[PDB]
Amino acid sequence: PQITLWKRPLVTIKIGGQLKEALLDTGADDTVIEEMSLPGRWKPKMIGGIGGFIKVRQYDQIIIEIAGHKAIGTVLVGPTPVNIIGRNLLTQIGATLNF
Amino acid sequence: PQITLWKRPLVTIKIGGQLKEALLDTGADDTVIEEMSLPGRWKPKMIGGIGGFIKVRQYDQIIIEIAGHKAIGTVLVGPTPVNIIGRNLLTQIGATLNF
Ligand SMILES: C=C(C)CNC(=O)[C@H]1N(C(=O)[C@@H](O)[C@H](Cc2ccccc2)NC(=O)COc2c(C)cc(N)cc2C)CSC1(C)C
Repeated sequence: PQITLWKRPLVTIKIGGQLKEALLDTGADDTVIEEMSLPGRWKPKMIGGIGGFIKVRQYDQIIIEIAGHKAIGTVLVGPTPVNIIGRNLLTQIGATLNF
Repeated sequence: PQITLWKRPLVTIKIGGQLKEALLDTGADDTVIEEMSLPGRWKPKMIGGIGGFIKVRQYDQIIIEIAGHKAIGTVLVGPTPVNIIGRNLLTQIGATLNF
């Protein structure tokens, strides 16, 4: 689709067998989701931005469906205020910024 | 242009006659720039990011160029980690997300 930016660009995602709402975020390098279970091994990571850093769990090779488009990549899980789809998965669904 | 997301979507902006680097950030409602001098009166705002909240100074009706595109709108100034062009100005330059 073409998504305008008058309001937050929220979409439905399917991850880990669950439906969530998430923000398409070109400012985020990484994808970070509120607390949930995911399969496989993980390792701790710190991610930062406005207000500083939070500690998350990094899971690799996670699938995911974003607004009906599948992909695979790293998903960070932790105390994010907002579920965020970052560039690592936006590329895979073919998302670009156009003006 | 069409900006892909394999790298950070960094552009040059012009504000106060000076060129700066900034990030096109669909996850940001507002535009936040590092400490600088802007004319006029300001109002207080708090904004929440990944790590918590910061206090910023809100300046309205500021002339700003984004990747050569002229905008006039609200600019927040404060301890952001990078200069962020948020949706308030992305809409002025006609930006959309597309996939
Ligand atoms: C993996 C990450 C999300 C870490 N990256 C980052 O945090 C990067 N940023 C991003 O990815 C930004 O899009 C974030 C996303 C976000 C939204 C709501 C809660 C938390 C975080 N937005 C913000 O930090 C603040 O955005 C605003 C919001 C959400 C509301 C208002 N009113 C004003 C602003 C500026 C801004 S700083 C950055 C490093 C460029």
